[PDB]
Amino acid sequence: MGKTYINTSKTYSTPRRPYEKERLDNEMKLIGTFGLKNKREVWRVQMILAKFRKAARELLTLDPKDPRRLFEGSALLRRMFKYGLLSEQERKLDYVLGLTIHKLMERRLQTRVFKLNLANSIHHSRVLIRQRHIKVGKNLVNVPSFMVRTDSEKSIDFASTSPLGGGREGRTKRKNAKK
Amino acid sequence: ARGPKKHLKRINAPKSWMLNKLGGIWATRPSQGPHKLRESLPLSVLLKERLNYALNGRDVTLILNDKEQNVFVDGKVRRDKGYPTGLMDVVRIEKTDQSFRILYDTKGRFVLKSLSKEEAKYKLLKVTAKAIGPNQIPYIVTHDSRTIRFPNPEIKIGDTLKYDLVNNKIENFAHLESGNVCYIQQGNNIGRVGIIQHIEKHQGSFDICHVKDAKGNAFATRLGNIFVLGQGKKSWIELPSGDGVRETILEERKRKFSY
Amino acid sequence: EKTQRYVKTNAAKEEYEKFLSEWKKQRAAKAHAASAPVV
Amino acid sequence: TIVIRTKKILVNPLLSRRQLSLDVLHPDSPTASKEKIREELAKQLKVDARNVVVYGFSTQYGGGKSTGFALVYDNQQYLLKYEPNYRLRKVKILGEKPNTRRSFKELKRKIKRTSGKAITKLLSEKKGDTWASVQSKKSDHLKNFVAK
RNA sequence: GCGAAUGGCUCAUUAAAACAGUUAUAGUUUAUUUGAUAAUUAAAGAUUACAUGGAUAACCGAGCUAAUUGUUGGGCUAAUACA
RNA sequence: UAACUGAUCGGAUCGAGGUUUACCUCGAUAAAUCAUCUAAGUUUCUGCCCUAUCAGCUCUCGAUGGUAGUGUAUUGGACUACCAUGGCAGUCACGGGUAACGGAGAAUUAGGGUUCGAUUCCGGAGAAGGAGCCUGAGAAACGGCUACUACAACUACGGUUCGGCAG
Ligand SMILES: [Mg+2]
Ligand SMILES: [Mg+2]
Ligand SMILES: [Mg+2]
Ligand SMILES: [Mg+2]
Ligand SMILES: [Mg+2]
Ligand SMILES: [Mg+2]
Ligand SMILES: [Mg+2]
Ligand SMILES: [Mg+2]
Ligand SMILES: [Mg+2]
Ligand SMILES: [Mg+2]
Ligand SMILES: [Mg+2]
Ligand SMILES: [Mg+2]
Ligand SMILES: [Mg+2]
Repeated sequence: MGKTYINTSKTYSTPRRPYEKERLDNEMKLIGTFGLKNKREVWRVQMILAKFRKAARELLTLDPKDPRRLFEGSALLRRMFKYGLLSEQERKLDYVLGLTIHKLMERRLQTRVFKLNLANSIHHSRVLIRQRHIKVGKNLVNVPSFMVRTDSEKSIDFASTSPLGGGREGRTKRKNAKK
Repeated sequence: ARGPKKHLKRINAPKSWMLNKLGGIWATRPSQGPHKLRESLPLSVLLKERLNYALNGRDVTLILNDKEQNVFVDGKVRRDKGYPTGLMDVVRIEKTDQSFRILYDTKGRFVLKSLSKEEAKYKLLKVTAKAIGPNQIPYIVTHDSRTIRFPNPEIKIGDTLKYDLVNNKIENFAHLESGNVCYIQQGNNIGRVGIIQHIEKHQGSFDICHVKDAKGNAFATRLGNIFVLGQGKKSWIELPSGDGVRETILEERKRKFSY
Repeated sequence: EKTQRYVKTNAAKEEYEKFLSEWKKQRAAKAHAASAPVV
Repeated sequence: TIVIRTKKILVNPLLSRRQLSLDVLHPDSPTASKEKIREELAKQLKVDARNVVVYGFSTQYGGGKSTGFALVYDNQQYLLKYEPNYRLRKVKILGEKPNTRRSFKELKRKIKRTSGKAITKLLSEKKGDTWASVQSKKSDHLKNFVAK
């Protein structure tokens, strides 16, 4: 008797033109710039940027004093702020649109750990936030595709991880036989 | 259909119970009582999810079955997992002498108001019907399915009485007429409390009513949904969520996070 | 209890009746109070 | 060692107990054993350990913090009447939980096909564990125990 | 004594039919619940009300069929059953 | 007010806690009527996919309306009798197809659309096909019964099955 009720949702987005010379070129130049793994990821991001603009357009369709806009518009922006996509001095909705996927990509646990000199590379970082080598907030973050919020961008180290805690993984297996 | 329904589905059980969607699959189905299915709060809901005194299902089974009697509804003992406590009721938790009002939010969720041993005495009754029965005698009936014998004669059908539970005595009533205070028991506007403006009857089968309140908002609803919370501006019971008045999603924000 | 039934009823009955004569006495009593000043 | 912060507490005079959320801090050591958590709590409350029952726990994805809920009963004589039969075998007070299903389903089989005469007899053979039995055992823990 | 007429599965039938959104019941039935209400037991009869009468499961014992929660048949006592 | 039936009701039942008496206190349950809750019948209006190589349809027994009765829980041609002749239709009747149970909804969508909805909610229908019924407050139930059609299980062939997995 199976009656699930949790919800679906695809984070993907397949492109119409399957072999756009110019499009693929950006996806790769992107995957290499952000240490991505598969084209999927790149679409996952575009799909997200979508929900924002589709909601920006949806709101721009309103009177400037619409009970709805006034409330949802602000709240959407407030969120662009917590994730730091727009700077204090970029309120107005119209700005929600001029958002580079390149900008939204930069606010990831990946893009951050590297740009925080906390790693030797855009890649080095990638295996790190993987091996738990990175804690955020009061919790530990394993998933490289974290949406790093402004407020907590301070709290990002390695709590009780070999590079702060007490290592002995490859070390132990190493020194014991040396004798 | 086969006969008469007998269960209830998680999914189908009223949003007034602020229920657990993931919860289970069912939900305690209100027992045929004083209040209608939708307009009620079965005890199990009242203690488990509401007060939180109970918890797991068996938790209740103890409370209402235990030879001690821990739950009182309008000065009476109750031991039914789903007695339909309805609007304007008074529930007492014996073992702690807690007294509550069964009232709707301003957002339409069943809320529990804490009363002082004082209000816990009186309960507000709305008049259902009024006619004379057996051997030349007058009878009045309340939403709370109360049947009254020899009631004051200055009481029209759509009235509101104040009831002294302690003496099962009436006192100070008040009909619905231009210029009173009211609570709306159900509708796209429930939980609101304002001043009655005027009542336009249309007889064709459905009369309407208008209202004002704090921020002087204009309200519209059918009579059957008006409950006279009082006569001439002074309300008769303490209301939940401050005064019976809801805010724009805009006013809520500005009040809380001040935007 | 069978007996207490008609008892409680006579009590409420005479009680109501006793009230009615006092209310009605007043209902008509205000009738000359209202129609007097109009004179 | 550990550090416990009590979080959300209610007072249920009905079942005579107080319900509380627990937040164990074990930064270093692994998840705390209910047992050890049982006593560091009883100490902060200053109540007999066996009158405090802790259930349900978690452990945030590697971080040394575990959330849980516990119960404080005043009379172990109350605790014994309220707690579930399964929580008791857990403190090794009630005992076993033998496989009823199968046999009960099989007796239904025979009984449903007999007249009172034998039925009675059969019934004198259905896997034990009466409620009447559960009580006598509950009772024995009652008298035989006293302290704190 | 209640329950077994809830649920659970399925869509074969079924295009103003079913359904939905609406309305009516001053054209109706509803065990269980909640509130209330009962002074007068009808006539003939009969008559105790500090309270009546008769019978039957379970049980005891005999039995049938190759066969089933088949059931004959004799004896025993209680009801919120029956009268 | 008048009378009718008397098969409507008006307790021959049950606890526990108290306490120097005369008893006291809180309950169980049976059951009548009015409300009340619950649900169900039936009902107003509006809305459905293809199709005229479907144009006239319903009317010997009801098709439309009126009368009186039956019958039902009640309304009603729902059924009987008598009477009138109507009722529907190109603003598509009537008939046929549907790998058609209807919704809530599902997939793609500039806007408008296109195609699906067996399938967790709701309502409906059904339990092998079909009809009949007991009982009950309540089902034509169907994990109840009766007969027929086609079947399933046992047999010492006399007879039997608590035989229906669309749980
Ligand atoms: Mg590690
Ligand atoms: Mg129930
Ligand atoms: Mg009306
Ligand atoms: Mg068991
Ligand atoms: Mg129609
Ligand atoms: Mg005999
Ligand atoms: Mg005694
Ligand atoms: Mg007629
Ligand atoms: Mg057709
Ligand atoms: Mg379709
Ligand atoms: Mg269904
Ligand atoms: Mg319907
Ligand atoms: Mg199967």
